[PDB]
Amino acid sequence: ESNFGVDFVIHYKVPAAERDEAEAGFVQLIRALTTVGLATEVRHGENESLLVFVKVASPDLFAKQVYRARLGDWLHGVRVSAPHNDIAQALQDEPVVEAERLRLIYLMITKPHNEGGAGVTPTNAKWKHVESIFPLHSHSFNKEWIKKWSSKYTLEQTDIDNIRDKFGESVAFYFAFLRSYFRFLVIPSAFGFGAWLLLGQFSYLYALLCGLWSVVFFEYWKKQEVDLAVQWGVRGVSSIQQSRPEFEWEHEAEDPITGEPVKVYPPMKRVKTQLLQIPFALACVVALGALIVTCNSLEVFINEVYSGPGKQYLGFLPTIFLVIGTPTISGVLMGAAEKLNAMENYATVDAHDAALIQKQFVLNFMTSYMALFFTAFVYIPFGHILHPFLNFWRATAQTLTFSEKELPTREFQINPARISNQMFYFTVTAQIVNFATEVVVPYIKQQAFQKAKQLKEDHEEEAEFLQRVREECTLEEYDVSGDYREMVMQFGYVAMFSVAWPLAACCFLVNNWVELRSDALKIAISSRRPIPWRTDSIGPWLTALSFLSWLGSITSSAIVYLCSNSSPLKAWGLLLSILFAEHFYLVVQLAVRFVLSKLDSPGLQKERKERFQTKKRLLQENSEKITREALEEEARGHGTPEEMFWQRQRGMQETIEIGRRMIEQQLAAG
Amino acid sequence: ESNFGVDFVIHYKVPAAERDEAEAGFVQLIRALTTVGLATEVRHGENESLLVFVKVASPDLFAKQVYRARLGDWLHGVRVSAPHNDIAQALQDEPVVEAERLRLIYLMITKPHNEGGAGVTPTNAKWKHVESIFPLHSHSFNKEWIKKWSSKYTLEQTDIDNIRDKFGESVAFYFAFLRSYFRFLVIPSAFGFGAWLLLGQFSYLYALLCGLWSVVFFEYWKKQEVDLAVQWGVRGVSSIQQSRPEFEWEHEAEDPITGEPVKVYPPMKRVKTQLLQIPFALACVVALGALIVTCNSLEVFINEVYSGPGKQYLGFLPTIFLVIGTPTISGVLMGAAEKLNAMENYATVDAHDAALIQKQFVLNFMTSYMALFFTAFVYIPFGHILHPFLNFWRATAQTLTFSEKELPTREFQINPARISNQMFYFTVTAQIVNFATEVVVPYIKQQAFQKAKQLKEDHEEEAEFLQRVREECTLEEYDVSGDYREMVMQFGYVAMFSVAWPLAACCFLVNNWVELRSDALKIAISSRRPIPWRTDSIGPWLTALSFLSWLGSITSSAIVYLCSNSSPLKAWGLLLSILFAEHFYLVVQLAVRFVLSKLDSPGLQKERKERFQTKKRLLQENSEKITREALEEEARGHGTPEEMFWQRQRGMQETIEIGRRMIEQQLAAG
Ligand SMILES: [Ca+2]
Ligand SMILES: [Ca+2]
Ligand SMILES: [Ca+2]
Ligand SMILES: [Ca+2]
Repeated sequence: ESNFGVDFVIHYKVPAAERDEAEAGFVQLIRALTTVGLATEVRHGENESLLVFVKVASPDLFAKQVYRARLGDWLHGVRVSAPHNDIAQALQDEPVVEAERLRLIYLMITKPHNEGGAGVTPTNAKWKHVESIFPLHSHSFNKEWIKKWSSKYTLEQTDIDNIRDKFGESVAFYFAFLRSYFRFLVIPSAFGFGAWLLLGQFSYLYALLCGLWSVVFFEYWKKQEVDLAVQWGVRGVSSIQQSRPEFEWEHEAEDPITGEPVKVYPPMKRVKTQLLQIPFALACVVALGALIVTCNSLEVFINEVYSGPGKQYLGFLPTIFLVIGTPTISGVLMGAAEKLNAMENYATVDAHDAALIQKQFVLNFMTSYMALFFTAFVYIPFGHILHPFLNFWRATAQTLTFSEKELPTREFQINPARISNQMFYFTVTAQIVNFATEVVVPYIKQQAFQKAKQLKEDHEEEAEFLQRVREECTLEEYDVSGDYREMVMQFGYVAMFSVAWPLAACCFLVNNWVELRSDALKIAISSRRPIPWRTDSIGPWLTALSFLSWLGSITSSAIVYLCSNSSPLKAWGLLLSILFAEHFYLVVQLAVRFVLSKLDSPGLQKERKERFQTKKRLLQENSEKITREALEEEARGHGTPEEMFWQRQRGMQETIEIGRRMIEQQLAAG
Repeated sequence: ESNFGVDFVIHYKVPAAERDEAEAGFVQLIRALTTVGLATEVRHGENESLLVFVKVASPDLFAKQVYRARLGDWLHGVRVSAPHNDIAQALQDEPVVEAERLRLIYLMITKPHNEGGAGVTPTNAKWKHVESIFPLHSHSFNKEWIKKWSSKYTLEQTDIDNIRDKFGESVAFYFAFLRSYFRFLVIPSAFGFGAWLLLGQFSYLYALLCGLWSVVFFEYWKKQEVDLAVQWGVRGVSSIQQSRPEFEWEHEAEDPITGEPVKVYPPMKRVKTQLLQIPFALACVVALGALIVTCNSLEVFINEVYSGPGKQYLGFLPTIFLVIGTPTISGVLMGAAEKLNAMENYATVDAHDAALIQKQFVLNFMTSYMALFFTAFVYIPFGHILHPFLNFWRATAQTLTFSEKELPTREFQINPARISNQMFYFTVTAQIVNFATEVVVPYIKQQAFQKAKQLKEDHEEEAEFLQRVREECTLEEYDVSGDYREMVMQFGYVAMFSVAWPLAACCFLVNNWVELRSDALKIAISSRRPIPWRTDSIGPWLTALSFLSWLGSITSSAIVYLCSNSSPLKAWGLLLSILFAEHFYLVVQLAVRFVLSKLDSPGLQKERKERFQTKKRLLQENSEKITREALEEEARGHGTPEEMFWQRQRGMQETIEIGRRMIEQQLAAG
């Protein structure tokens, strides 16, 4: 029915080898967990594991620790609400949410002994056979959440607040970003339908409107991000995040802010190492292009110019070439990226994750957009550049057949509907396939897996709970990065290639509405609950969105100019179109930034009001008079030209009288 | 020898008309000044004026007011150093500088009676005949300052700190900006000399280097500005500045930050009104262009194509056409700008001044660069476009002569050295003329004026002081906006048109070194001391510099492409050059911003440390245990599947024993 008060579960597999090592690790883990102050219970594994459950034993000590963590947060400025002086109302005015309690328990479980409770991190090399420490899903909450979200047309801020309260700030931030993106997608959908109905394809007006929308949405989301950062009390959380276990520091100096001994790595060395990203980026771009362009040319040769038998069966060759070439190449480049950022010496784990995501973004962009770039810039405008490649493929096919009769071909004429077909696939077919892969096939494979396990001693009143815990353990930990990446790639599609298919935005909106519940279902029943982390922003995805919008401002105009014919594509015209579109994008960006700066942001205003209140709180915690001072000057020659100058009229009445006499003397001449 | 303790002087002319009104105003002014608590003395005027001198009577009350002002500043966050609780060490650890004392006395003299001392502002319509309230210059300080600055090759931060301490934060900020600009000008001078010596004219490499330097200097100056804002304790001073006397507010609401009743104007209305600036900008651009282009075409007709007698005498016609056409047009457009920003409803006086400066910047840019733009983009690349204008001028000259014989002309050939001559003038001749106009002719005219006055009853020991005060009163108040504008125009010259004359940067550096003392001399002996104001930045000049650098990134490349011939200037080549230069500028801007973000800023770090200290100060002002909590659960069926689950092993020893038995049971099968 519900979790038996269990907060965290540790898998702790026990292999047949190193039994003594496993036993020593187990007893050390139990000792550490007892020292921190968490009650421990041990139960069945699957067949080699030893699942243990932890929970807070003394509620008062945990409440004190929660108050201490809140005080530390308010001291570092990540929250602007000052907690109560005594722990009697602060925990009651704002209750300890599930996410905060789980995060604090996780920090207690995994943190170095010098300042934490127990260093039970799985990547320390003294705690091996410990795959993960994960919390337990709430089945009733998941069911009610799914039902409520699927029975509502739109979600208010209360649902996102509930997501923040339960699953942490990172998942809540992703869902808020998805909701804002879906709501903002109704404008590009609306005027894309308008352009499709009224105008034709490759409309400059639609390109300008899409460029306007892509920057308006980005700036509005940045403002909403700033607002939500203080609404949930997470501001600059990266500053308070502790350093990674793997970190290379030459010396430890004094913190200029907190006045504490911290390990410092010179930023210039990190910048010098990061300068090597550009060769890596060029390498992955070239590697992915040399494969995608080759596959696309093979596909063009197979479909456009060919007359041999079995064209339909043979047409799958470049389709399957990609599904076996791009995985290996992407994996090799990912290994190179992990080698590169490992020596980049990132202190916080969040910075390391952001750098890894930024490195992966190049491959994601390459795989998601190289085919469209090739179609829009190398195929449609110039059908003659591909002639050497087509001749090479013809020669390869002829020498592969090793037969006579000079197999026939056809004249090569470009297909104006190729970009429409590609956009339609990426907008509808790829989306349906992705939805199936995201939702139905993982659940089906999990059902099959467990079924087989069951087809190939516990205690009463807990057998069902233990078995559901065992099934939950096998599920992979939910990664919010993948959903962010999918949404960012979709936004890139909108910003860059939607001018060739204005209907794409409507199907993007439909898919976003479906995904707002599909990702919820995936988190609920297809993945174990992630450890609740706190982030003040979506991270490097902001820069990804900015780059995608800027690139779309150019790509849309380039497509419009280069594909309107579907006179002979003068280069100055294309350059002028690109320049005008880019300048319009920059001017619109400046105007939107200025307008949003003029608009008040309640988050910053509330933070400033809290600062004002905490500054002002310390204040409560801490003619008859001029002559008196004038007379003391004389009592101090006696300064003939200094003291005597100001004592000539040491009174109001004498000053007034001398001024009157002065005025009449001055104007008694003329 | 020195001022007789006088802090501020009020002119208070007394005209022959409205003698009763003048007397009533004088007595009311004396009453108000007494109520605030300032001793007053009255002396000679010039012939119709009544000079009065004010000073603080009771030092203790003024010290208390200084402490209160410091507390208010620290409460609003413009300063991050918390003053001492008692006024005994705070005024001694940091002494009351002259600028701060003068500013506080001025605020006491001119401020509404509801919260201030006396509303003696000269623009209230009840205080007329009051031209200005000004402090007195220190002759010894001025002499020592001029000597020290002219006897040093470079100025350290101590000199700028002294300028801040005496003349206020605005003058100090201008001098710091000038010093930083002069120091940074040694790089463009160096590689401009390199390009001139090694390369030729119109070098793309020099254009790229200038684009790099213009953004590097801008970002470094922004960082230095942020540092100096907290070094002098002036951060967000615009937020604490009181509203202008002329302000239109529909309603008064509650301040979301300070919780005080304030007059609020909706920002959307101000944005809508500001949207009318673009028509104004286009209007002034067209008005100035239609005159400068006409004058330049007339000059070209006179010098290039002409053979009549008296060419040298007649060549001054377009030179004097500008000195009588651009003043009137600029004055009309300035009147239009003042009409526009008056209804823009700016609350703070600093915002109103910034808007006025931004409006004037369009005219300044037009006048300073239209001739160069015409020469570089309409004359050198295309000598055939000007043929209709030249024919029109020929017809005008022919019909003006009204004579026969068909006055002779010559074939029109463009002069490649025209841009070199124009740049040489703007870099050397215009600079020497500007230096003369700034320095020598105002002093000469002042000497003549006073001499004539003397050639066309006072008391002993003060006659010299009174006469020097009278001479100081006649001098115009120093305006720091003009020097800022001159420096910004010079930077625009460097960023935009220095690729046509790489030697311009060296003479710019020489002029900057000279100006660093020329402006000091102008402030010392050619202008009365301005009221010390506080600003956290140079203001709209930051946006002016950013726009000038961005425009130069394009203009330099356009000049390089369009003037290298001095094949037939293909448009795609020019567009490609502009696009590459702009993209290089944007990429370099991003890289410099990232690098400077990585670099630590001591000002922000110190502000954050102060915030940390003031947050932490409130902290000091405000196995045997797990079993005890576990046993209380039983004392609370009795929860068969919840309470009994965690009580199975309520101890370390039993947990260890059951875990051992569990491991052996699990691995006793295989
Ligand atoms: Ca999906
Ligand atoms: Ca998803
Ligand atoms: Ca000068
Ligand atoms: Ca000057």
